[PDB]
This record gives sequence, structure tokens and C-alpha cells, in this order.
Amino acid sequence: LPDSDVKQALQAIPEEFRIAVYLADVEGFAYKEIADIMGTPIGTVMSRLHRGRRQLRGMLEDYAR
Repeated sequence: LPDSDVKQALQAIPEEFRIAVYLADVEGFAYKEIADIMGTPIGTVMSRLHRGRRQLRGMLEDYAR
């Protein structure tokens, strides 16, 4: 999306969602591999990705002057 102003949006999000989002959307990991990394049910990984992307969307919307 924007610049690596991303590390900075992401850091504004709770740790749990932030890691799911970084791993999925910055690093390109598969939800099943992220479930291994995080040691959580894949369905938990998905729920954090949704909450996490929800917030994120909320920021780049604000970044519409």
C-alpha cells in the first residue's frame, strides 16, 4: 500500500493482530503456516486477520484528507 510507513500503521494495532497481519500481508505466509508460527488454531489466525485488517482499513481511510 503506502511506503514502509507500514511498520508504523501496524505498530499502532494490538500485538496479536499486528503479527497475523504482518506475517500474512507483509511476509506472504499462508494462514496454516501462520497458525504454526503463532501456535493458535487457524481459525484464530483468521479472526485476528479480520480484526487487524479492519483497523488497518480504518487508517488508510483517514488517510483520505
